[PDB]
Amino acid sequence: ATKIAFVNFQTIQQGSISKANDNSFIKLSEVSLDNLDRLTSYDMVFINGMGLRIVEEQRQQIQQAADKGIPVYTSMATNPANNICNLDSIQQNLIRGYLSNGGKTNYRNMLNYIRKAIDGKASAVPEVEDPIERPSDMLYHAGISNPDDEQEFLTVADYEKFMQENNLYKEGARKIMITGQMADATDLIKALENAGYNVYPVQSMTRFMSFIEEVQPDAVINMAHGRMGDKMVDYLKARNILLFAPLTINSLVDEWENDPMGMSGGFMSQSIVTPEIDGAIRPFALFAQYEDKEGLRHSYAVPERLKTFVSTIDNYLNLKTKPNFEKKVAIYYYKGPGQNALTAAGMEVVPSLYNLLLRMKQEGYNISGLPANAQELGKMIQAQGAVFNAYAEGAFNDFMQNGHPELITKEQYESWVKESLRPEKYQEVVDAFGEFPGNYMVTPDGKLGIARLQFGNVVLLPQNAAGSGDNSFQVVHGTDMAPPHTYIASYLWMQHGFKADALIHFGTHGSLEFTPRKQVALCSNDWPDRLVGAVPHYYLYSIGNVGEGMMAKRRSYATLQSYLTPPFLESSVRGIYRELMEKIKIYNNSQKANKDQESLAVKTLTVKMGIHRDLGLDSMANKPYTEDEIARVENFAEELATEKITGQLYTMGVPYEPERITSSVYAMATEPIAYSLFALDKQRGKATESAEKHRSVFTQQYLMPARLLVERLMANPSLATDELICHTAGITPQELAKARQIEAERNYSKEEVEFALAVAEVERTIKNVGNYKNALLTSPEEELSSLMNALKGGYTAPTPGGDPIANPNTLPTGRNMYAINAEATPTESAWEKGIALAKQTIDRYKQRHNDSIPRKVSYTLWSSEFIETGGATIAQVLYMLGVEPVRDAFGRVSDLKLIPSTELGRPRIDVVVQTSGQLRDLAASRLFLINRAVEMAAAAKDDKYENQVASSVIEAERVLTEKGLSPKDAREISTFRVFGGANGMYGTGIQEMVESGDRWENESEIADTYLNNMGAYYGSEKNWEVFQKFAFEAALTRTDVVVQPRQSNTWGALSLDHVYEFMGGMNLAVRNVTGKDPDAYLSDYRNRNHMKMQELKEAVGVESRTTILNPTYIKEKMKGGASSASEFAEVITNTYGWNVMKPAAIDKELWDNIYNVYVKDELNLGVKQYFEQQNPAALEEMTAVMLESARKGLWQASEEQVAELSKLHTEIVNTYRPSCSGFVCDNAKLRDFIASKADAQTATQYKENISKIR
Ligand code: HEM
Ligand code: NA
Ligand code: NA
Repeated sequence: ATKIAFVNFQTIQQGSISKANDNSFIKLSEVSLDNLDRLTSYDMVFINGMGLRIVEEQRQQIQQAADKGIPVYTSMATNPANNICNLDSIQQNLIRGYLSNGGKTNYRNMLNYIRKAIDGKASAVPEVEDPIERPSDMLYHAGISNPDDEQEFLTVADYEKFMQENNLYKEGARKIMITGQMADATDLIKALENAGYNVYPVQSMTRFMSFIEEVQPDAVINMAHGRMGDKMVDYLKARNILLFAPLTINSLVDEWENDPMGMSGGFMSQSIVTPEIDGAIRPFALFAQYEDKEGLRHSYAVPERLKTFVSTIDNYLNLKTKPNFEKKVAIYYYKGPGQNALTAAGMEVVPSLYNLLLRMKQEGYNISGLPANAQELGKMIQAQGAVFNAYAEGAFNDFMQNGHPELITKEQYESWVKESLRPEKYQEVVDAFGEFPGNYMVTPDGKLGIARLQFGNVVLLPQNAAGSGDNSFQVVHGTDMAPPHTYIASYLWMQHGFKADALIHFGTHGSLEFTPRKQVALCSNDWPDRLVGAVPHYYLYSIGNVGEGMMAKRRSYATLQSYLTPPFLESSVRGIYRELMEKIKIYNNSQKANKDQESLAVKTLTVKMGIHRDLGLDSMANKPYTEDEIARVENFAEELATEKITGQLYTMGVPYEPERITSSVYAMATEPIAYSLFALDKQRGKATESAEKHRSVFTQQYLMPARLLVERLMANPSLATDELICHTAGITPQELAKARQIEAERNYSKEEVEFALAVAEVERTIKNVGNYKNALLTSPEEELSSLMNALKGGYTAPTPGGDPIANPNTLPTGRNMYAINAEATPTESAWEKGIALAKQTIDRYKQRHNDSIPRKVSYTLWSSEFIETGGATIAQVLYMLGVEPVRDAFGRVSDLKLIPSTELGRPRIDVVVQTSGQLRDLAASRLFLINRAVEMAAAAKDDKYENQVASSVIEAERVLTEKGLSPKDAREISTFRVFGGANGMYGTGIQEMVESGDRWENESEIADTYLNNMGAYYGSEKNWEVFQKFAFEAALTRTDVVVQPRQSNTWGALSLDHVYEFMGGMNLAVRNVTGKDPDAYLSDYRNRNHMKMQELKEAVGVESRTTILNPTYIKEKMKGGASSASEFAEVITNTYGWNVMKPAAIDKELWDNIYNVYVKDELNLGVKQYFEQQNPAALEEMTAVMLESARKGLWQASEEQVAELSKLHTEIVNTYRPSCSGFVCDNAKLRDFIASKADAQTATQYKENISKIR
């Protein structure tokens, strides 16, 4: 008897081989990847190398069987290190021939050949035959009489003659081409022909462009495995057609619907990530598997998914033929509660909406009733398009009688639900909110109201709340959140009542793509899939937020359209700190032995301006600063003078001012030139030590000279010649030639590679200075033209992501963004930068703690910084432990190696990681490497230095045993190190609790909530999303440092609300567990040629002195509208949040400065009149936040300051009516505090105004 073993084989192919077997002396068996030690009892071994993932030990077991004398063959290995074979050349060709071609005839001949040739014991076996060869490029179709038989054709003419004989050809019909081999598409082909199309099935792996050009189809459907190429992208742009890409699941239907992930690892990259670079859309799950009577798997298309897919194809193709005068479009925007303004990331929303409607009217769309100008449009939206909170009963009862909403009856709602949703999922809505219509905006008759504003065939709707205002801040484990009736009825009315032809989301970003449950490859139980339906979907997104835009593409099936960012300018604060710089200049040039009188002069001004608080220095009477302390002051002041700030917000269809065009190009080009020249001088061995220690010297030698060069090239772009490049860099012409040659090979010693990269940065920047100015002027026009083309069924070209300063390749805008492949991270470049940043973290800690190293470091991982840096934050985590990645021949990281203790030169340091929901979708396999590396380092024995990773495991186990856990459980849980949100939610849920000031008393209540909401475990696939009590707490012991990444030039620590939600929350939780406040650092990725670590309190001082206390910044913002005024209230709210999380980072003098500017008008700018005419609701929020800090004790304000704030607050409310946000209309204790500080007559009038809305 002959025994043959199969390893890591696919279920479908393995079953086919076993069926084709007919000899009674051939036995087939399967061996798992953990049973490789049984291979010595077999006569032949087959190994599937397609996507195999093994370790060195597993590889060694296979290698030993080959040297024993066991025949081994590996099929289609992707990693060359796994290619193991010990057969003759003739035998390899024969086995490959049978296997590659396939078919049941080839399979059975293969089994007989093994027993005859390889085994040797001929005995009883029939005659074998040569493998049968199949065409590699052809068109195929199923047999008309016998569908089991398949027809093959070699030319397009042969196929077209076949169709006419069988009456499959329709005159004048549209053509669709199908490519790919991942699944059986017999049902898809037949369903499309019943719809009235001509279908051309093509199976050609290499030369598919020859077939496409002869047919000239109207659409292409690809079952993608990999990327098609750049030749395909050029054809699509020239022909202006679409490309689709459905998905395939290799399991049963029931198994797929119970999996919380869907896809991961290499298979996700081949199916989703890589096709996006070509510009594919609609990653719709269509194919699955089923078992037959005998027990064999087969591939088919799910009948319910097939109906929705064919309907989607019709809708996209009908956009091209339907006249513009009959199309219907729906647009969604995001608005604040009450009387707050419309918001989007760096955009003026209301003027942008008006410009879009004017463009559509010219194109021929049916738009009527449009107001005169954008000011009139804003008033109509407030009157007929507002949203309200749950507690403002008096507010939305008045809207029902003055806003004329859309009324939905019970019969309409139930017919829509029975057609779109599943009975079990709709039952969850009833359990949480009750029967239709609910309680929010309900007429006495029993109907539901929808707020909308319609102009002919175009309707505008606001987006409601996706959750419930239960005011329960702790998440319950095991239950998902369902949207309320109002949220559901809005999207179902669009599909069935309004019958829209297209759907648009206006700005960054909504909340539809963050609803439960599955990550990718959604099913019929997922809300984002059901609420969109079969309607074409378009989404306007900003280029500075690439990380979060991937959720919209992969979960809501959206096509992204990119728009610009606000312009940049200089801070212009150099004149304020000019006197301080002169004192430092004299001190540096003093050659006297005793430089104390000069040192005391510098100290006097530093204390007067309050700078000593930002740098953590002393304010002693007669103690002069040392040499090192003065150097720190000089660098802090020079950083303020060279800071870049954003100006007026961006309006669609309007370019920048001529002055702002000039300054934006200055920001995009000065820095790359200056730092590239600095690197070249350092390598050649020049006197660069002085400039590297002082930033004032660097400005005079590398920054100012580079600014003049940019000025010349802007006026005369024709001077960008090879003579200017060689002379600017100080290199001879022949050296420039070899520099371009190294770039060509990679698209040599380590020194040469570094030299080549610096030269390429200088050359690339100089030759594109003229293009930068032209791209900014023409971008606003291309954004409107690209959107009009999309609404006619055209093609949108792909693009990468990132703000123009970080990545100049993102211009012009109006394109579709994509991401990177996560299986190759951390990259070679990212590994070098991560090592350098990890050494700065240790050095900075030792300076402040007397040469001591930390015991544990904590990290936060975000999606946007992962894509743009290539995984630089993961490199820092691995280097702390002392583990390095291992790469294969194709640059993919799948294994780890331990760094020897002597080479490390220091003790190992333990880590703990928290993640966001967006990151877990992009790179889930990288999280498995991090937790595997922790267990590798904790088992490392015989180290020259101390192993602090092993000490943390012992301490964590002791805590768990004290809490009352089993000895077996305590040992297992003591190694959990990766955590995230509970129930798979995308955030922490802590902003709602912090900003509800009257519902908590101590900070220990907030800490308990944070530990509950972020205590889920995501460190392995087997225990994915498992909650264990006390697991998060035991992992935070002995923590010393908290690290937060930062990569964008558009937001800072005080301007983004997520920063204090994650970084602040971790800081608060550690303080309550260890009893000691840790250090907080920032990883600065903004300058790609110069990365550094910065202290949190120093970064706050820089931002406040340049944005909210800077007269230049304020006057730029006072030229905008309602959206610009809303940013002032957002910064004040984040300052309140930071004071709760980390009290030591916010000084009392910071609150006083804000008071002098916005309550007293110290700078004489007239800020109060600006708010009264643009957005009175933003001024109410600012005064209420400041009064809440005084009540809680966070700010030690005086009686005069409190009286003035209370007087201003009640005056705005009585004149312009309450806005009713959380602070103004839902804080009972704050209401009483304000009333007692004002006049008795004013108090009564103030109280009655609030009661009219509640
Ligand atoms: C009948 C033909 C093929 C089938 C059924 C197939 C199927 C698969 C599957 C199932 C995986 C993932 C394995 C796993 O996740 O365990 C994979 C990975 C992969 N395949 Fe294919 N494939 C085929 C042909 C090809 C070809 C011709 C190429 C040429 C380059 C290719 C390139 C890749 C790559 C790059 C990966 C990623 C592996 C990794 O990242 O570790 N495949 N393939
Ligand atoms: Na957000
Ligand atoms: Na907030």
